[PDB]
Amino acid sequence: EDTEADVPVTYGEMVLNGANLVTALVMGKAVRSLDDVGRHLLDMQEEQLEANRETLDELESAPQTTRVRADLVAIGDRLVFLEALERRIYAATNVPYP
Amino acid sequence: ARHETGGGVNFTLTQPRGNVDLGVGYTAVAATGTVRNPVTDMGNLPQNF
Amino acid sequence: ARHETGGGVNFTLTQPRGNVDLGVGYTAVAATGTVRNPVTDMGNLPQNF
Amino acid sequence: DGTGISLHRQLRAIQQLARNVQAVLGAFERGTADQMLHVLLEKAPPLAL
Amino acid sequence: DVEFDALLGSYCNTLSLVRFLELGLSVACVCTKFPELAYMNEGRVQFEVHQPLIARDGPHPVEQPVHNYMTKVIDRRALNAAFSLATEAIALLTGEAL
Amino acid sequence: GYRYAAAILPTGSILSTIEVASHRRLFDFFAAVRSDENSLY
Amino acid sequence: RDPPGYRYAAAILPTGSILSTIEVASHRRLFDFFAAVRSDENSLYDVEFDALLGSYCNTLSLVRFLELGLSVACVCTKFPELAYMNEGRVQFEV
Repeated sequence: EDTEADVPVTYGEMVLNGANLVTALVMGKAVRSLDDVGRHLLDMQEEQLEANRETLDELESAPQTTRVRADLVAIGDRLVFLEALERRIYAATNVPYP
Repeated sequence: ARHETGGGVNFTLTQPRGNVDLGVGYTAVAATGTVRNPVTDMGNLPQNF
Repeated sequence: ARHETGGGVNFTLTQPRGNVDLGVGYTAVAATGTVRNPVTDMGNLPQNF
Repeated sequence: DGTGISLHRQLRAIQQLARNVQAVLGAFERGTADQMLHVLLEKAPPLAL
Repeated sequence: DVEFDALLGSYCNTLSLVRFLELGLSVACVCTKFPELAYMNEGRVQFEVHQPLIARDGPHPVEQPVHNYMTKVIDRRALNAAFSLATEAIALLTGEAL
Repeated sequence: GYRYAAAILPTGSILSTIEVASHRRLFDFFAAVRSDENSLY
Repeated sequence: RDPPGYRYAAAILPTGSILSTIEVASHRRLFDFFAAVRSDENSLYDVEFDALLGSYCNTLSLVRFLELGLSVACVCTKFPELAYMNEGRVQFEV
């Protein structure tokens, strides 16, 4: 069941923002998305009593999608992909096939 | 039933249940349909009295 | 960088890349099924002490 | 203490009590199913017999 | 010279080109461009699992709610490549005369 | 885990079922704590 | 052994300028961390850190026993007085 749609962008740009700049070079530590969790530990600080009911953040509107040449096979219940990369990224090089 | 303990406090929770076989005869049935593994090795050990 | 040695500039672009084994389970079993060729034959080489 | 941390250490003990109490109340929702099979295998003789 | 290379040597040609997320291994791979990865000492991810329990009847030990807190570290394996421009080549075509 | 206040934000969800097995015998810092604890606070 | 170094991004915005200038080795036995550079060094420039890259805290699927196949085999009726029963019967006339 071929020709799957895939995501083209390298997923995410974890860059040192205004929180992760000042935390990294000064305090010698960093946290992925301290912008988020710096707000969530203070939002549940004013009003608490738990929830918990969250992955502590996720929302931004979309991933980008592009349909690509591919092969999808149906094994069992799962729609499992199938690939062989000796022709794509290993032809005429000197890397042994892994 | 907050009874007590050392290193903390234990709350235990009892929930009494009651169930009755409800049809007249043979309301469920089981079937051995496979064998997973043999637990014992098959013998070659004699009884030592 | 750039080589001032001749033959071009030829220096190395390098990229670092880190990863974590993700998943508390087993996550990507691999299965071995076929034989292409034995790298050593079933040979007749004697042990020489 | 009323300081910025001792307000927070209250909240960490609240989430444990919440996610301790969410499990054990769900345990009887799981213990109900485990109470099925150990009385349905009081009845249900095997299919071969 | 790079103002032409941003036009010509940056895109608009394949002749043999692969994109990774074009390829269908990328459903195995989270991929995230973290550009300051050279500067890190360690890279930690915390896992927390919350193991449920089942009430057990009669003369039995009593099931206690257990939690498991654990961390990992990243691994670097600093990758290299190999490049060779030629004498009378890069200088000639990047502004040393002409 | 090694840090507690960062765990108050979930930063994703966990989806596994593994006990004190493989995932626990792979970690740098694991702490298997019963429901009552003192060092959490 | 040593305290965690000096922090060079700290005191790029200094909270106070020292009101007195002396030779610093005159109280060398006073300090805890101490580094006396020669007009530049290599360790003035490098940065280093380590990051907690996001937790993963699974939520167990709260299974309602009715939201499960096995509760068609069984009746399930509540009885909030079952601790006070001591005997019970169903009569079954056929």
